[PDB]
Amino acid sequence: GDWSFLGRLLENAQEHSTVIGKVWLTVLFIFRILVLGAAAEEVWGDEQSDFTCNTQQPGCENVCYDRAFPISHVRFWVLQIIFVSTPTLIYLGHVLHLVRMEEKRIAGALLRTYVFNIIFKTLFEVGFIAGQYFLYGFQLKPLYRCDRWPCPNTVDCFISRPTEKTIFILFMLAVACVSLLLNVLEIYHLGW
Amino acid sequence: GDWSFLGRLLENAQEHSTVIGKVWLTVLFIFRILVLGAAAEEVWGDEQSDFTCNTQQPGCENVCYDRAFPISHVRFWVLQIIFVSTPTLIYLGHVLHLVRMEEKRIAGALLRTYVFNIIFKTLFEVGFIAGQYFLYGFQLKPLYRCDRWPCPNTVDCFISRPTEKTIFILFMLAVACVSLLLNVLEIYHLGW
Amino acid sequence: GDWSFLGRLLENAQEHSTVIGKVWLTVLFIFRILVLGAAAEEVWGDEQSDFTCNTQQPGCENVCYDRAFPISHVRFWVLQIIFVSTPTLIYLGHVLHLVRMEEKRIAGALLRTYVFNIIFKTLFEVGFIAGQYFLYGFQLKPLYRCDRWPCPNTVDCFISRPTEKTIFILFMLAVACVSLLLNVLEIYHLGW
Amino acid sequence: GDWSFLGRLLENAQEHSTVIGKVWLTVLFIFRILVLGAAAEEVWGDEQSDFTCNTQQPGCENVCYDRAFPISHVRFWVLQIIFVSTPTLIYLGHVLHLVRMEEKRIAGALLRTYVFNIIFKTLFEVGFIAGQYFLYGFQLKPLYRCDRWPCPNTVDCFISRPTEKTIFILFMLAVACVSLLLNVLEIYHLGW
Amino acid sequence: GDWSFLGRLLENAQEHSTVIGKVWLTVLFIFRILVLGAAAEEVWGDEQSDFTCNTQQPGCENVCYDRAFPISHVRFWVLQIIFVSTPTLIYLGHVLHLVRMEEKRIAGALLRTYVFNIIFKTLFEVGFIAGQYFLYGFQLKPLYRCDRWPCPNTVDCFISRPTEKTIFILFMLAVACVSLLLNVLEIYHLGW
Amino acid sequence: GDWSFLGRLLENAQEHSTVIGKVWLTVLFIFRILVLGAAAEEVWGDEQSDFTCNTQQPGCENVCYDRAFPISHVRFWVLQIIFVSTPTLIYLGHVLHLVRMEEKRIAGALLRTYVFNIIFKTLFEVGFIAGQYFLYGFQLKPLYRCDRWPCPNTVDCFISRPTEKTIFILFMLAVACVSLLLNVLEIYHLGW
Repeated sequence: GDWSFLGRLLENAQEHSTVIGKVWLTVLFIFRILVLGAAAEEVWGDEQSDFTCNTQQPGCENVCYDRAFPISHVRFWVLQIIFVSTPTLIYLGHVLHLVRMEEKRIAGALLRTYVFNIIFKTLFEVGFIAGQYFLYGFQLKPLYRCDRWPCPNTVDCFISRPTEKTIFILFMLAVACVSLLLNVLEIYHLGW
Repeated sequence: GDWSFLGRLLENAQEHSTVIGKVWLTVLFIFRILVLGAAAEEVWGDEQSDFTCNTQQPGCENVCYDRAFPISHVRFWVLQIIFVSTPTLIYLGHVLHLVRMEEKRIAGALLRTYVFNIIFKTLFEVGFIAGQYFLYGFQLKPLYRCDRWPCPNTVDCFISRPTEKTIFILFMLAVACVSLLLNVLEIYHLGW
Repeated sequence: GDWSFLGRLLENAQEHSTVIGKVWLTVLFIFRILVLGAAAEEVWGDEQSDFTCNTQQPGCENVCYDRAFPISHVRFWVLQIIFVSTPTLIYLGHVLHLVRMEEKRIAGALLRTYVFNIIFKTLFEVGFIAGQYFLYGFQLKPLYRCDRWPCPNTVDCFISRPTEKTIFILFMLAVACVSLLLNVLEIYHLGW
Repeated sequence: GDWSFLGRLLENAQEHSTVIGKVWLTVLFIFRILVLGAAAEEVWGDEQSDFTCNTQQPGCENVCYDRAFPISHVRFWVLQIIFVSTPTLIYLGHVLHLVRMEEKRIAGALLRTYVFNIIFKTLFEVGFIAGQYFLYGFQLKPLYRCDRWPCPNTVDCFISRPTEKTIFILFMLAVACVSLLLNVLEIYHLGW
Repeated sequence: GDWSFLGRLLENAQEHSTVIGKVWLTVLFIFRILVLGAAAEEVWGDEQSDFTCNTQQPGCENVCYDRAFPISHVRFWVLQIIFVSTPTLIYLGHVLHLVRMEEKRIAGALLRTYVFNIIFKTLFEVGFIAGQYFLYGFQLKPLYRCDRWPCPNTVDCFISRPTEKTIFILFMLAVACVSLLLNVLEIYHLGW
Repeated sequence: GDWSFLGRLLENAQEHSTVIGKVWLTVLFIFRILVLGAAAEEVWGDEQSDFTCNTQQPGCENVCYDRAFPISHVRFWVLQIIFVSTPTLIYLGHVLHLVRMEEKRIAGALLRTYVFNIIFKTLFEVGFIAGQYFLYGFQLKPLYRCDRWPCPNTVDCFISRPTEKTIFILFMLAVACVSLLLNVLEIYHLGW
């Protein structure tokens, strides 16, 4: 996917943000967007094509893949990025609104807005972490037993590249925990 | 697809627009164009290839896929984006026309033009929502029973990635409702 | 395909053109080039691969696809865009020629050149419309009966995505009619 | 392929060139490079994959495709573009050499260099035309009879998309003839 | 993958860095990023598709490929690049922090930060080298014998393009050793 | 692959280089990088997929392709480009080092550095030529007889697009000879 438009706005936010905010944006670009574009999209490229089920039943592989992977991980992480970035866009918009107001004519209202930004980022991060955990856990096993109609009885289905996907799942989990740490540290730094 | 040309014009409109207009444009880029380019096009990439029908009849899969999906959702959303953006282009063109006139030599005629922009955006949005609803509803079921010639009697056909497509259908529906809310809020803000 | 080079020249023409010329260029970019790059190329991506004929004869599918689609629609529209844009390039070149002449040292010769531009645009548009109509009409039916050697007797061949292709055929036809209307309106505006 | 680097140099040549030279460069970009990138590469995309021969012999399709198409047309046209553009690069380099000389410190030596540019362009154009003609003529027939080892006796092989390829072959031939006409006209204009 | 964002930051670091730092960045771009984008990604493109195992057992190829290649080499090198580049980002951020401080109002704290940068680069490099070595060694043999369930007894599996992958493995190993040498030389140059 | 980063540095070298150096860089971009990106990568795109061997033995095609093509030609040429360009990067770095030194505060040390650049370019060119020659010669024959285990006895394997690959092999050989000639001419020009 093409992230150029998002990147320009985020950089604008970087100018009007704290040092730890700059660190968070750098982590976002280098360790989430770049890793997706360069590494992870390829890992999940053949998710359905190489998914194989031991049966002669038409349509069992499709329904079993759908049940095994209701949403693909990469799409989940795309949404995650977009939602953790949106609050920064809100804050940047408020900043530019006040700057344009001054033209017409961090403290105060902007400070409350920055705090709300931090809070929403933290909450969306925790939410996507918990969601991923409940959907899959943090380990994709090679065997998926499926009993979804039209499949007769239970069929064995085999996931492609399970170990590599587990590695990247844990990598992205770690990145999200790091970003949570950065947000908490930013709250501490501003408050005290 | 490449949206660079559309993006430059929309940003130009953003400079000569209200704060809520800037919010609407941001939603358009981040939550429609970026989601399509990064997430949804991949979901619908294997729509026909992985579409499977339980038959030995040549040409049944093609006709059944065509009847099940007269237009693909992603193409529908492309059209939707283009049409909800066109009124902004009209307003921006009127603005630049008046600015070039001044060079030669929001209120008044520009205000009526802005209102017409809002109205057309709202109407096109509602229209595409209702169209999607009547074509598919908001849930793609895995099984599609097809009785279209050359298919003999009724055949079972299985859609690929139905759950993920349902998720994104509802995501885009929500985004469109949000944009409707923004347009209504803009009318309220300007009027009162 | 990459249209960046064409786009820069057309924008240059936009600066030295009438308001309706700017509208025509906007329609060209948004409703022809962008629709092709984002929507239509995908629709026609699997034209030959998913084309299926009910036979065991080697080479029948190739010859039957070739007879059914002598040129693909997308290529036709590419040519159409290029040819309707060329007159604008002629006019822009004449403009820059006269401007460079002035440096060395709309009315008059430039006006006749602009009229010729309009006329050639209209004629090429009508020509491509009539050509598309005689090749295919405006409806692609799912069944194509083919009797071309090596095919034995007549064979049934099934087109992929016929409904979506019909939808886009009619969309592009409508866009071309709109552009004809714009050209006629421009002639009226300049003349009177 | 990516032609950005070539394009910048050619535009530089356009600044230091005659009006007819600007026309020739415009034709080169719009009617050769753009047509290849947007239309023709897709037509020849499935040249070997959809090439089919009526046999059960391993390796007959490969050798027969190789004999039928020693070089692909698109590659021929790439080479053609590069070679007809190289003389312009020579002339531009001579121009910049003399300009840098002046900094240190069309007529004369530059005029002879421009004439040599025109001559080499014309000769390379004629050469590529004649080469294409002797390789294929200007019509690709659907049936290719092949008797190359390992093929047993003569086998029937069927080319993919023959009519569309013939159409584009003739289109590019016409463009090259137009460019020859432009070069001859430029010689006439400069001489008299 | 798209490395544009990383590249801009690294170039910024290049301005505020030693000559040997500039050499290291040049090696990073030319001999790691460019080689991946232009050469290696293609070599590993068909890693799983062309992976073949001599069996009729469903799912044996998937599990055997996963065990043979827990992570793909290209992804390993992507991570390696990102991690060896991160310390440079830290140092550049500290530099810009101090420059913005001066605006508000190599030696000292910046020198210690530069040393820490060098140390982390060296350690991450050694770590990725040792990791690659323990995973695969420096030679990919064509035959991989696999006894992972569901595979019955031990099955023979054949890797695609083993010699070319060995060549590139050794190329990247050499590049990493060169970069280690550069870091050690930089420590020597700064210290003495 | 993406060569933008390499291109910017090489152009920088072009500013601080001789006329023949500018010719060499132009040849590098137009007749090596552009030909690869636009023509050759497509020719070698289906190298392994269309490689066919006359056998029923699992894994024979993989090992036979690996032995026939230890490295692919395109990758060889990528490496060749990178290595013949590296000396120019060295010289440019030395130039910028001295210019930054002057800021702090072709002849002499820069002249020796330029000569070393020329020498390394010539040696790397000769080395890659001889390497290609010993690996393949300058002709790829269609038939490759292979006796590598697991293949039973000797098997016949058929290369895809052998004639076109021979054509491009000879084209690139000619380009490299031309570049050698340019380097020798540059040595002569500087010396005398």
